[PDB]
Amino acid sequence: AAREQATTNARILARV
Amino acid sequence: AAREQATTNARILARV
Amino acid sequence: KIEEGKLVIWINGDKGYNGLAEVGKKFEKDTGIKVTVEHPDKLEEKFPQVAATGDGPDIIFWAHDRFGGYAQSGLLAEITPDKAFQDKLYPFTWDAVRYNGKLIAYPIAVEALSLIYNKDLLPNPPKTWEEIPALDKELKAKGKSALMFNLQEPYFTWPLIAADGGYAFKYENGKYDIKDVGVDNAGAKAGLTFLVDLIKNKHMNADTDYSIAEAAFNKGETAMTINGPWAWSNIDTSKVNYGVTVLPTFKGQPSKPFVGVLSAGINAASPNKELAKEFLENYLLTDEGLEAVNKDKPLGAVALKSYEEELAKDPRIAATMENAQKGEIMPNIPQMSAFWYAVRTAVINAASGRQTVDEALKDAQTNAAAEFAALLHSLLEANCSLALAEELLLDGYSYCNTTLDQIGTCWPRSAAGALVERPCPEYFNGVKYNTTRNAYRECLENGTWASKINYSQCEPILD
Amino acid sequence: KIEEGKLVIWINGDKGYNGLAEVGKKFEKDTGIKVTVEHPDKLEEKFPQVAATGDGPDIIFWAHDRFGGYAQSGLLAEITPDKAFQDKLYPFTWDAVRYNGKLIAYPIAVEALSLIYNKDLLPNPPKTWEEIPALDKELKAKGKSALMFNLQEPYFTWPLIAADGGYAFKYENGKYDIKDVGVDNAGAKAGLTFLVDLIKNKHMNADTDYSIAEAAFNKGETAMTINGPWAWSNIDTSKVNYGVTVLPTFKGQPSKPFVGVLSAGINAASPNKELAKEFLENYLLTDEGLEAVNKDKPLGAVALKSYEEELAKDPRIAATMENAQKGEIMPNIPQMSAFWYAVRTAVINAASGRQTVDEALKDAQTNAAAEFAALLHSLLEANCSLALAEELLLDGYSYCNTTLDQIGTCWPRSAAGALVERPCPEYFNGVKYNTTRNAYRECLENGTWASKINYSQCEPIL
Amino acid sequence: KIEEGKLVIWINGDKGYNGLAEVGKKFEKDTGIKVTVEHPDKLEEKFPQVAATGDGPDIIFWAHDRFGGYAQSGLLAEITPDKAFQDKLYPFTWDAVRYNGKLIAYPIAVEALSLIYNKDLLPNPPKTWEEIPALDKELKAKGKSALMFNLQEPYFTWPLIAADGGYAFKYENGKYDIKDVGVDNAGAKAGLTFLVDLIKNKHMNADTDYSIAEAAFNKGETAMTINGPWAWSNIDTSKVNYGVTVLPTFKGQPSKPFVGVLSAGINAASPNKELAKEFLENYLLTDEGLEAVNKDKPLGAVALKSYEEELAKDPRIAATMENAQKGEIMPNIPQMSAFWYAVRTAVINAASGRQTVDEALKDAQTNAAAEFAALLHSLLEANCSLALAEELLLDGWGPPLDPEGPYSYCNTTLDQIGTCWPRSAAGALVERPCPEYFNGVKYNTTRNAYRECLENGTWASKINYSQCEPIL
Amino acid sequence: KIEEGKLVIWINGDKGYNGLAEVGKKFEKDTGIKVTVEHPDKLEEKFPQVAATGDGPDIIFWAHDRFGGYAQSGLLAEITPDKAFQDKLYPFTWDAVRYNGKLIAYPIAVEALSLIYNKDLLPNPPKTWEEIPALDKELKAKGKSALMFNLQEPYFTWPLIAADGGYAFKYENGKYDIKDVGVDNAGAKAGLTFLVDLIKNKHMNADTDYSIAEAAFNKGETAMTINGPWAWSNIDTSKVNYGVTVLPTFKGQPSKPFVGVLSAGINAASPNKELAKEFLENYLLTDEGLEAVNKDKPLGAVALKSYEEELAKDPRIAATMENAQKGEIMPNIPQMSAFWYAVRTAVINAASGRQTVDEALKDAQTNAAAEFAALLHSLLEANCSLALAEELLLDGWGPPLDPEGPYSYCNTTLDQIGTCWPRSAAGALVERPCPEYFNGVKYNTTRNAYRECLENGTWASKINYSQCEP
Ligand SMILES: OC[C@H]1O[C@H](O[C@H]2[C@H](O)[C@@H](O)[C@@H](O)O[C@@H]2CO)[C@H](O)[C@@H](O)[C@@H]1O
Ligand SMILES: OC[C@H]1O[C@H](O[C@H]2[C@H](O)[C@@H](O)[C@@H](O)O[C@@H]2CO)[C@H](O)[C@@H](O)[C@@H]1O
Ligand SMILES: OC[C@H]1O[C@H](O[C@H]2[C@H](O)[C@@H](O)[C@@H](O)O[C@@H]2CO)[C@H](O)[C@@H](O)[C@@H]1O
Ligand SMILES: OC[C@H]1O[C@H](O[C@H]2[C@H](O)[C@@H](O)[C@@H](O)O[C@@H]2CO)[C@H](O)[C@@H](O)[C@@H]1O
Repeated sequence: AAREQATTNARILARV
Repeated sequence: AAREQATTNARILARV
Repeated sequence: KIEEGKLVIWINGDKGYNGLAEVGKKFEKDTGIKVTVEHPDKLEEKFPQVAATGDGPDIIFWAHDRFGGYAQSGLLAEITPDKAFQDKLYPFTWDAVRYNGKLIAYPIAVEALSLIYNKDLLPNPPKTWEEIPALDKELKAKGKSALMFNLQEPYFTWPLIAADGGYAFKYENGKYDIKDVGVDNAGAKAGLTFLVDLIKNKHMNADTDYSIAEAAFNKGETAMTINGPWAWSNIDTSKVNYGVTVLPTFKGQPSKPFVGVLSAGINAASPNKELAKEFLENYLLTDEGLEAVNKDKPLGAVALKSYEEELAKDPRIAATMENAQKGEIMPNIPQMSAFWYAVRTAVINAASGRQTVDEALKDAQTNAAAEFAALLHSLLEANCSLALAEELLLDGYSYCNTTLDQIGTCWPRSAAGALVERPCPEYFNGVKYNTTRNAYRECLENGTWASKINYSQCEPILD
Repeated sequence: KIEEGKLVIWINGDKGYNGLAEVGKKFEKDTGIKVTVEHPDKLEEKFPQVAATGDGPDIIFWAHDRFGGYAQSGLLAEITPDKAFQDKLYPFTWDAVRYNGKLIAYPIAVEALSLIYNKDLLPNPPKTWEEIPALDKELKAKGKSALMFNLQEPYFTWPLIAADGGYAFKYENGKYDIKDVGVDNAGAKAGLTFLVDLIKNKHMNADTDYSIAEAAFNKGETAMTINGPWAWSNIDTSKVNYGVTVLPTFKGQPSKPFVGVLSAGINAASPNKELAKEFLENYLLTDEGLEAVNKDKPLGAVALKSYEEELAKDPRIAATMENAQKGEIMPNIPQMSAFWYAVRTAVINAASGRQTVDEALKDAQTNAAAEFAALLHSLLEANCSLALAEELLLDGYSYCNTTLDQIGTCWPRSAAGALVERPCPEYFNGVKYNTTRNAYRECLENGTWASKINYSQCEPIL
Repeated sequence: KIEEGKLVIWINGDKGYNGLAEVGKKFEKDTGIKVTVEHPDKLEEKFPQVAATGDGPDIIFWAHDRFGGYAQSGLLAEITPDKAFQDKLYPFTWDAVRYNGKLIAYPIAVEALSLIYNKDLLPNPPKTWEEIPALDKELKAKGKSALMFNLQEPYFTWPLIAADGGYAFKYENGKYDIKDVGVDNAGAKAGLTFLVDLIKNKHMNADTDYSIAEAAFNKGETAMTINGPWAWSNIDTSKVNYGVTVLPTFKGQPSKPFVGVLSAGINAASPNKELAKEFLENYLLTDEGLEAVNKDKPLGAVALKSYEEELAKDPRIAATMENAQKGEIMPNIPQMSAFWYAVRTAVINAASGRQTVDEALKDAQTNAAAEFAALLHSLLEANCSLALAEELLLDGWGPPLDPEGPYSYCNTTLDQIGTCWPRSAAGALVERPCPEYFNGVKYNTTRNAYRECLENGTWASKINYSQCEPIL
Repeated sequence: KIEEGKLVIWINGDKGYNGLAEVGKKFEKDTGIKVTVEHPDKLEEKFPQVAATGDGPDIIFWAHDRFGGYAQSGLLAEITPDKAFQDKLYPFTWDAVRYNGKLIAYPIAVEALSLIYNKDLLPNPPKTWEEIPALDKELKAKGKSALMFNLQEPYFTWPLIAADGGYAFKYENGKYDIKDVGVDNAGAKAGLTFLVDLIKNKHMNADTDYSIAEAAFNKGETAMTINGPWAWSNIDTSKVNYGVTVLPTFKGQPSKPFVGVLSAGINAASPNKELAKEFLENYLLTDEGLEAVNKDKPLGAVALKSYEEELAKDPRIAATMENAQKGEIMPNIPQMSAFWYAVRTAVINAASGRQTVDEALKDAQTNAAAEFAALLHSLLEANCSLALAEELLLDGWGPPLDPEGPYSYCNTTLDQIGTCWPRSAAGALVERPCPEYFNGVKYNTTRNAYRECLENGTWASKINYSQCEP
């Protein structure tokens, strides 16, 4: 999903 | 397209 | 090697070639010059293959859209009709054969697709694409069907794809913008989705091609077909009571057929250019010349003023022109080749279910706009400028300056009098080349690049 | 929000979850701590979705391959077993749950696919994939078929794609090379072509999935299937006289199943980490713990030394291990996610005839190696170097130097003490963002970039 | 895209363009073909920029030196006058418009700089550059000055730089040796040193440009100027009693002006080539055609035999030709463009004191100014190509775009200032920060430039740079 | 990829590395862990190149100034000594290895330059730089020379450049002001002028480097040298009767050497961090461990309290510490790298007469050397990234590639010399023309460099530049 991929990105962006 | 686009290409490479 | 003292003519097998051979017979009685008329398969593809070698027909017949691509490759001879002959033909038909200001073919006739319908099965043909589904359901119950036309050639479905806003190349400021392709917009999607849905819903079959469609209609098995003026002849023989009318609307918008101009171009390699000019001007573009062809297979709206004034009466010709007016004359640019092949693929793939409509038309956009090449090009442009930057930086009188030729080789800054070698490009026009071979270009003693670049050593990589 | 004072456990519906709930029942008697076992659909995809928000199970069960991607996203708690507990399990099972030197899950059992065959229909199962066509012809004449297995999950056809040289990520120098993907080589093409041909020749059906295959086999309708240890239980019930054997060879090469290690990871957001550790170490990883689950659905070769020594006798376990040895342990890297999705698509598309084998596997190659990303990256790298060149040229004392962060933003040369803004990246990990929003990074007073980059304002386009 | 059925003509703003429009007016009466005469700033740099894209004027007017580079780049159409027409013009004027054996333009008139002096302030103009300092001191005491001329265009100081031995490209065996440049020799150094000294000694001002000099001379404030025939018209109006004479010597040697031949070239991309030829041959290159332009601003010694035989009488034309003879016809080779840019920078830098004479001319010899301009430029070119690459990649192979979001964009381009305009939606007004550097000048980057992406998916041709200021 | 279960150690070739290998030999006896001591050329530049890829030594030894940049770049593992261990070493030595409040290396020894002189040729070494010219004239008459020392490393000339007012970064309020650089002030200019003048007047030679100076001093050919404690060992062997004394003053002011603390850092990527710690704490930082290394090449004033109390006696150590006091502990900030590169270029250019003292130091102030290197470098970087782009584009989205070509390639990369190695088939030996420019030196481009793409699709780590000449 483009839903699943966006929220999992949100993690890496909170991280970095 | 494979053999004939190579024919078309040779003409171009000749004039140039 | 074309024969001297005769004329070989190529025209499509759907057109009035026996009529043409009659005009060729009159030419032969008169001049003693044997005229042979042939109709090979895939002639629009064979011509540039064989003509590339100084071979093929003396004259070629096709719709103008391919002729730009031909003239560009230097395959067509420039035609030289006087003022008086130009007045005999409609100005807009000349416009369609003008490439780079040069006239590159003789216009013969204007062709547009129309709705052809069986008056006994359907006395009232639908005004809209949207009624067709329900109409097919009514007819299936009578063991018939509503509509069959060639689904293998993008020419036939185009009118529907264009109806709600799909377009080939955006026209503005007297120029087609080849970076602006309209094959993947909302309109195009809507049009193609309707077609695919007709198929999913079994109102049409994805296998349906020209002969299947023509045979079914002329046998009274299908109520409607989409075809051009050349097809009317066979319907006359079949005795089907047929009408020719305006194409159905889609989303309230008129169907927009790509209008063709049948055209006669002279092979640039032909030793018989005068004979061909004689034949086309004094024999074919006469009322008798045109009438002979039209009586074999109807030409549509002919380019010759004096004969069109007679055909204009025929309500079938009237319908042709109304469909032509709602559509658009085809661009004649070389990129038309790539456009058609991309749309062919999109439609076939979408219809078979190999790809959804969105995937199919995306690829179509990417193909038609040579976007892979634009992207590659700009990389080679970036790289070549970098090569210049490094040179200048390290540097800090008279060289040939860094350039990038139209093949994608970056010629570095070089000394006057140097013969420069670069590896052959890895990719050019959809073909890969052996990069262990070199191209060669001379930097002249006067600090300017030789205009000719030796690319003789660059071989394709093949299977 | 996970509940404090209980344990919620997720495991796959094909595994021994009722056995697990029994171990959970023993835990509850002892500690008074209610243990709930659930089996949601697509759990390996739901977990990272819900865990991302401080929600989901306390413990998660899956093969180790997904766990690297979980640990990377910071969703798994680090596990802390003592020396004595580590000796109780095989070293190679711990290796499979090690990410970045940290242990991120408990190994439970080793799973490999095997050939399962009906001894009454086929007393002598084929030694090679190549005999299967003819074998299917013999059996169609008896109203049966040769072979049915799940064609919807790449896990099952992989053994055959790998047989003649296909591979996921190339291993060498203790590292998986994520730029070297072997999904589109001669071997992979050969393997997938054979599978597609079986289907074209109507020896298999492209629709065939897990339940279709399982039901056909257990009903005596097909002679052979490909499945794991969890499947044997149902065959026992069905009374089919079955064998479990070595997978057939392809072009003389052994089939190479991707070996899994079923593993238990603790949710980083769970407030019940001690309870989970206590459950896994003192209840599940015991002979009684494992036996309870294994008696529901067989685990395969268990990670616990003392219980595996008993299961090792079972020729079905022996077969499992022989197939495991001819295959390869799955990588646990985060890229496994993208690899499986690419291969799923390739196999489905090639099987259905949407794409040829060549087209399908080409697209798989490009997806699995994230080439769109490598290509894009090197453009951003080029561009950021140019921005530096221009600065330096125009220039000709203490700045933060131009860098490119791992998201693809090029931070230009900036003065000490400056808060720098750049537009949000247009593309990141298959997602497009609104570029009219900015990211923010500080250039510290000491001429070094702050390590944290504020990306809080970058929204996806949905 | 040049308009079919009309003629657009570009000529420099200092020449007789209203005269030319009159000839255009006669052409329109006769043929019905509308003739538009324009005079854009920096037209000799604009032409190769716009003509490179099948755009620009039908006919371009400049001195022949720039035409070789134009022809080389394929921007000029080959001209085909018949024998009879060629006999109507002087052979040496055709020589100047010959490139690669092909004729690439029509010669109009020969231009050389001369000394123009005020007869009331100076009855006897100096014979030598060396007497000018003393002469200025005599005149500063009368609230006047000795000499003012354009210090911003190398064309004006060249005669003095060449006098004692400076040269562009060495000519021999019918060829210019592009490896033999005479911009840094003893002679060139001496000439430029004298000029820099006049400035150091406050007999001239480094700032002085074409308007300042012209206004000062025509107002009777300076005794002498250096200019060409086009300048006489405004002096006539100003009623200053002026003479036109031989340029002063330097170290005994004549000043050596670079002689220009004003020429008319046809754009290779023009669809009106026949019309252009008719206009040039049958309307302009006639006594009436030339006289119309000459009465607006004098042309100099015209290329047309029959009309030159009347102008030859004029002692001002006699002076023009004497200076022309002591100078040298300009090369037309493509390298002239880099030569002029190098000498422009050398003169400006030496005059302003940014560099010593030695340093300035050394860089002129190295071609260091052009090379640097070219370094920065190719970085900006590379960068804008990359921006394009990224757009195209994302567009074609990136995740599915917005169904409802727009369809046709203006594509990433770099304008001639160095601003990279990003891919933008049709109808959008796009801002970019003002460039940090342009033509040796730094600007305030916190201000923006503005450009419109038209509704048709093409960029507006005009770019708004009005807000970009230079800060020191 | 560093090997698990052993220790690889990098130290400079001028230090007591055989001493260190003995300590490694004892560690191996006890633990079974093989310890390899290596001494690569330009190790302080090689380490951040190779460590940046999870490669390189387990332990790196250098003076502390380079460690701040390493820790910044994330290449060093934070060290965790306990209270008792920290009490064993001098507090000021721990200060030197502190970066961002974390301890990033183990201090080993304090290093300062001193004047080393030949007692037979000079019984009374000069007190001042100014007397050296006259002194050289007296000695040239005996077929000898006054002074020789390494002119190729800014570390050696710094004491004199700093003497009258030159400084690296201004220190105040507990911080180095990176905006306040004292490389182009009056003092710095005076110092470098004096040095350039010695050369103009033929009392020294621009070419003089570490070997030349050492060999000349140890052979009794020059009366004085400038060097650190590591150099005493070879002098002992050479049997020159030498003294170690205070550096000469300049315009009355003491010479101000930049004091180094030789330090041991653990690679952040090393899988043997515990072994490294054991080795450093329990084997090296002991009287025996230090004594073993010191007996090979003297360390200077060691960081370990108990051993330094024995070395403190030695007047050579006393001189080391006196010079150290008149000097200044080096900053460890990441900008030290650019600072040294700038001062290296300034000294070389001024010494060879390529630039005046004023021009050289102006460029040092401006950081013009490191900026030009960075300009060229980023162009080469951009270019090799583009070549990569093109390969990837063609590979993925280009016409169906060779079904029977090879499958696995070595990818386009740029090595640290600036050569862009193109995409190449596994097993291929690839040629590229020698780079046109490298470190201010031009080469003959018609010769080739060579690199192997290994059968596994990886590049060989070693690149053959042997054929590249100027
Ligand atoms: O289908 C793409 C095709 O369309 C046109 O060809 C037409 C042609 O214009 C008609 O005269 C008739 O023969 O039907 C053809 C459709 O098959 C374009 O002229 C051609 O370029 C293009 O390939
Ligand atoms: O189908 C791709 C899938 O393969 C593996 O999943 C296995 C799992 O390991 C087994 O425990 C069992 O449940 O069968 C699954 C196949 O459905 C990978 O573990 C998984 O990541 C991947 O999606
Ligand atoms: O200053 C360099 C410039 O010199 C010449 O330009 C002259 C032109 O010839 C005259 O017609 C008159 O307009 O003044 C110009 C100087 O402003 C060259 O023709 C030109 O190419 C060159 O750049
Ligand atoms: O020359 C600049 C250089 O000086 C110092 O390096 C010293 C090192 O500290 C000493 O132990 C000895 O080996 O001599 C070296 C000079 O070659 C700095 O520590 C170093 O970072 C700097 O580049």
